[PDB]
Amino acid sequence: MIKEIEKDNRHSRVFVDGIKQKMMEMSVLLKQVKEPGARGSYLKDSEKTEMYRLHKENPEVYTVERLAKDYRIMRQRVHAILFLKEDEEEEERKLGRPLDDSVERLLDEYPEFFVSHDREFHVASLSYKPDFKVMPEGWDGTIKDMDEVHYEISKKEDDILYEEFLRRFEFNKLKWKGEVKCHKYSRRRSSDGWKITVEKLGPQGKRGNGGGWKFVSLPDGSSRPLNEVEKMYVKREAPRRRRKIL
Amino acid sequence: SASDADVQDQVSVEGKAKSRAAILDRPSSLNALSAPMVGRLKRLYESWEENPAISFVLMKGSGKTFCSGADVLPLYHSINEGNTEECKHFFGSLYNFVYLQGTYLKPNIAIMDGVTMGCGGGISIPGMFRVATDKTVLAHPEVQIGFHPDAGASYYLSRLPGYLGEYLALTG
Amino acid sequence: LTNSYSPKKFRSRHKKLCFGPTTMPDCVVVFDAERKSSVVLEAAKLQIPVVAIVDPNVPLEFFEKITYPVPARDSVKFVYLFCNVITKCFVAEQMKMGI
Amino acid sequence: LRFQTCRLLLGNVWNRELTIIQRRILRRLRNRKRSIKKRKIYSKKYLTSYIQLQTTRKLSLFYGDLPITEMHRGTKRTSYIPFLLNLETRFDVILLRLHFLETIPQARQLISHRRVCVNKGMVSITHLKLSHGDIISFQENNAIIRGEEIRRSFYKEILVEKIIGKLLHQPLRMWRRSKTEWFHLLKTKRGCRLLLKSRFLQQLRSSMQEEDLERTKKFGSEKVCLGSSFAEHKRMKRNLLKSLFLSKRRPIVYNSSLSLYSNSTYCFASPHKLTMKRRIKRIELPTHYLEVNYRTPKAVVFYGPNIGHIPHDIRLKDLNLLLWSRNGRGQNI
Amino acid sequence: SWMKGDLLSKTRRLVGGLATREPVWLKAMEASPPPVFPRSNGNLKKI
Amino acid sequence: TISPAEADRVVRDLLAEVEKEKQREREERQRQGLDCKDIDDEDEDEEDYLGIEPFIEKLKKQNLKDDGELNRREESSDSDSELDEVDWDEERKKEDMFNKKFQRHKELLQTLTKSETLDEAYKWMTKLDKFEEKHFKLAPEYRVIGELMNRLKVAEGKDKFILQQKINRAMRLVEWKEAFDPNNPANYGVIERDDDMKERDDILLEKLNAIDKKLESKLSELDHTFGKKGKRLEEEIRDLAEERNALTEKKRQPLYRKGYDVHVIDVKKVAKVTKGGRVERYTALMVCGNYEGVIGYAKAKAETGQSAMQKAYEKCFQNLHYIERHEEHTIAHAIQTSYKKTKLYLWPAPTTTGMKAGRVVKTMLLLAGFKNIKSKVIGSRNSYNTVKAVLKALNAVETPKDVQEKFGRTVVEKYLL
Ligand SMILES: [Mg+2]
Repeated sequence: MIKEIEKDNRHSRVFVDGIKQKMMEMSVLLKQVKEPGARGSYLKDSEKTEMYRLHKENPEVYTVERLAKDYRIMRQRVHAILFLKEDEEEEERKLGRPLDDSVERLLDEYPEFFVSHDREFHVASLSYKPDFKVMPEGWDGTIKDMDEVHYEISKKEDDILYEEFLRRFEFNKLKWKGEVKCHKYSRRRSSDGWKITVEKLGPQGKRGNGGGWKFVSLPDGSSRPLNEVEKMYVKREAPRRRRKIL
Repeated sequence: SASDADVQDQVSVEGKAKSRAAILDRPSSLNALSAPMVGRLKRLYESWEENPAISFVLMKGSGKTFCSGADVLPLYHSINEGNTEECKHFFGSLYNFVYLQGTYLKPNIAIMDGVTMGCGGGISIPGMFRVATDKTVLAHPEVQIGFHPDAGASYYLSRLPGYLGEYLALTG
Repeated sequence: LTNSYSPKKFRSRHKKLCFGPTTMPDCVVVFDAERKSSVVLEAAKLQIPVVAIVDPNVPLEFFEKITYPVPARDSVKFVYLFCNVITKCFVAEQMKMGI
Repeated sequence: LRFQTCRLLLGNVWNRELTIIQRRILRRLRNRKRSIKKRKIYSKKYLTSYIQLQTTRKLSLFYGDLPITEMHRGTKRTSYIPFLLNLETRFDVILLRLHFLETIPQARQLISHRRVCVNKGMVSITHLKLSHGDIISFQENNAIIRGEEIRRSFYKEILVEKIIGKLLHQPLRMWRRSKTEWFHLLKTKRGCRLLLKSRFLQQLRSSMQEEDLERTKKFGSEKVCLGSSFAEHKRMKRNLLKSLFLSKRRPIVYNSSLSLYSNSTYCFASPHKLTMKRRIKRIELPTHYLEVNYRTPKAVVFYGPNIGHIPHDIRLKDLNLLLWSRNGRGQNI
Repeated sequence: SWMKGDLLSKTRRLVGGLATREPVWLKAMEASPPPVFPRSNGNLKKI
Repeated sequence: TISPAEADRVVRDLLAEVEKEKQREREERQRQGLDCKDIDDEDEDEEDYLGIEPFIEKLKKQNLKDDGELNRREESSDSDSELDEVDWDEERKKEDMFNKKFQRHKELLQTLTKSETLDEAYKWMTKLDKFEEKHFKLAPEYRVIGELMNRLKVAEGKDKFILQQKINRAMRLVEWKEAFDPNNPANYGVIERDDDMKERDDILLEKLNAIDKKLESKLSELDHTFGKKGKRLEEEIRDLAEERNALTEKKRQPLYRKGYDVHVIDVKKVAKVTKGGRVERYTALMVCGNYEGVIGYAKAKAETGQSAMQKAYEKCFQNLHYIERHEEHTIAHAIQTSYKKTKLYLWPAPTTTGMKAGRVVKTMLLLAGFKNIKSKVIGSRNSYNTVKAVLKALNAVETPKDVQEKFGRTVVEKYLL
């Protein structure tokens, strides 16, 4: 009989000795609750180095969506981290020695000396405008959960923000490499003249909602369809059918 | 749609501050239950149980009859046409509604203001509160039609004192 | 009731010295057909429920502040029946607690 | 010039080194601020004129002496939320937030003097707005001094904030004599490595971890811990009552169960204890929308700023007179 | 005060909003609510 | 804490550890060939790792100039916590209040182990239950939050979103309930001296009851008493009445509520005329609120402005209304009321708008907890009639709950439709 009491005391001692642990994971969960989507943990530089290794090794399996899901950040931050690690290894190849990283390891080893706010998923900011409808008296039907509708709004805004980030970031990346002019004295005529980019206006020239169809018309008299860079130029100049998020 | 405007007239809803009332309004059949009426009633009571803004529910009848039981003429014409599926669906819908009435999480009150027969008692007597009037007449004449006192009538008649359940179920 | 903590002074034999209640009442039961006291007005000022018997000629300003009206003529027999029912209910509930 | 603004705002809004005389002045100024806060019950002009003017002055100081009232009046919006969120995306403000520089005037001097790049092109516009996707870097001949100054800012930041006030609350003159020995250790890379790997900073870290754990109880954290673990906490009492019935109807078990139940009851029912010692103010990192690699240094914007994460030292109740934010939902509302 | 309703509903809203501490009689009124009768249109009939 | 000598010891040990690691790496390299050009004159003179040498020279010079007291405390630089201004007596009373409750708890558990009869054990078990249900009782809302936190640690995706939002709402509600509960005596104060309050009221109540019984008995024996004994009983009755009046005065302690802000709306000098001249008094109008829907006001008159403000402050918690808000930031719909000749308009607004109001309306709406309202005062701007019109307007708003109860129908927000 007394062995049952001994196992009960073992079950009590395994909890009482681990109360402070439960308070620690409760503090992290409280950070996630009081700021919904806030990841509560701070991402370390070594974890970003591991992300870069997993991407460089197996990019087909360790994609941006998978790395974002695994390290609980946004896909935008994954793209930024990968770009910055590529630049870091290019700088250390040019230097010949690994770069100094004293600040990074001070931040990695003592996150409690600092405040971080790094986010896991996007939560939309709602204009909580009062606007109500009275249902009929014989209405059978279920009201939607406001958290469900908030999730759908947040996910739509997340998809929009991700594709806008992608377009601006790819353009800035090949501006960083050197395929965009951006300085007025680097825009020079070719030996044959200027290429143009001719848009078809009116309702009969439209490529769809966004503008008209475009072709190039080289200075030698020939015309051609758009390149990939020219396609990015077409996509970034379209009007957007939404207000400015963030 | 627009074809369900007759069913919404057959099962009305009256709303109060924290309560809902279902009203049977089929005066041609003396408020006899059809399959769409049972489907509407089941949908209404499920939504009202889910709603935390509703405290309790009601069931009333319009006219001199509370509920004369199930509408068996449609089932008879369906059985005459060979297929037995319509009778089946009506029966598990009706017994599902009776089971919902017996296990309902909020208070439910039935106002029995007239003749109650058959499954009319089956949708009301499993409830928490039941109000009887001086016009209330309860009978179970299922043996005299060739059928049995279903819809939970074998539950509450069998629990009457003595053997009165047998007398009521055999003599009507 | 609204000024129950005000001081009182002994004068003489007088109309006798009485102080206010030490605790505020949770209910007032009123038998004031001729409205000789300000009980309903002070109880409504202090948010205290009022049980009272209402005549057909009660003013709206008094009727609005009576939480539990009992519409009757306040005969001797009806007041006796009212108080007997109140007494029996109170002591039947009080015996259910060991008191 | 700038220390005198402390006399106007009754607190340390200046961020340089104070003399003995300036600390003696700040004692009297903070006494004045305490007596004014008690006096607020009898002030007709407290909300609409006094607090709003002080908050606007603090916001102007925070953003490098900008005309905050004038620029906000340029827009027609009453609340400061979209105005302040737009200010956080400025190029000099972001260069302060990344800790690449120490003050807003340093950032304005660096941007104006054609020495910071955006997407590898030189941008000399101090009020430029950076959207998500922008890449920030320095010049190749300029980045080494920036790396040295960033290391110095971080290591003299830990030595001048995290070491003076955290468990080493020393008097001013003897701590100033003590700082020479602490500065000599930072002269070498080996000294910084050995300071990082030391049981001194590990004890400081553990004490700050426990201190941050205690502050969570102001939100009723331990009551949520009890609510999560209600069934087994009850089961402990069931076990104790069962043992003290069965093995008593006919004692180390009783003492052990009593000690465990009392330890659990004390851990779950003790109220939050806010001690006398002031909380150390920590440097924030803008990781919700700015990704930094401090080796070069370089940074990438990937998101938008947050209205609750702007590192001003203004209280929420005062700043709510300008923002009018429904706080607590985490949104920019 | 400027709040509308009878004693019961006003007191429920005050107690729920944490404005006033709950009085002793509030549970007794909720257990036995004051009586309510339908609208009568005010036309008393000569018997 | 940490001694300053211990800090000097650890920094000298760190500098020594630097030197020991340098000499050990120098030894390891020098034994294996490997000339030490990267050890000498690379960790001694030309490291310059932080650029800290001019700061060292500047600090060294400033440390050999003046004299004071070397161990004299000064005012802190990175001070101004500013939320560290809470009265410490209440907090150090909370500590030993919890300690006394815990010691009583430990005493009942030790008494439960010292019984001999299971009837006695059951009696002390019920005493323990009545103690724990009154002093160590967890609110049921925390049990709901704990269950929801249990679901949340294993949730992912849409469920993680929805549970995070629900627990955010619950945490706000429990923090509000704990901070502003009127039943907790910790949520009250004293005002300037004009379960301890429970027992100090109970002792006065028992004293008053004893004095009332004694006074009734002495009036009873005064009715049949004539002559000089009648006068002696009259004097004894007067002394008893004086004691009862003093004890009744001692129970009238005005309380303020913690977490409330009180603001002056109007202080006015009024006058009355006599044959000796003008008699001048002051009126004070003040409002109070907890930023959570509770608002009140009071008007007082006294000889000075300070005294009028003090009387209004004591009276301001005696007429508190609860105001319903839409989503804790605005009103449900547009409302127009008038009190006498003061017409008030209020319009709800979306969530990044702000408060557009004059100072009286802005103060009352701020203290009630609103964030996004536009308003307009039309006609007379009498501040007291403006206060009364604001309270009339906020109590005439019909919430979606009110409409739902009034019409017996479901009211839905349109964006959830
Ligand atoms: Mg005029």
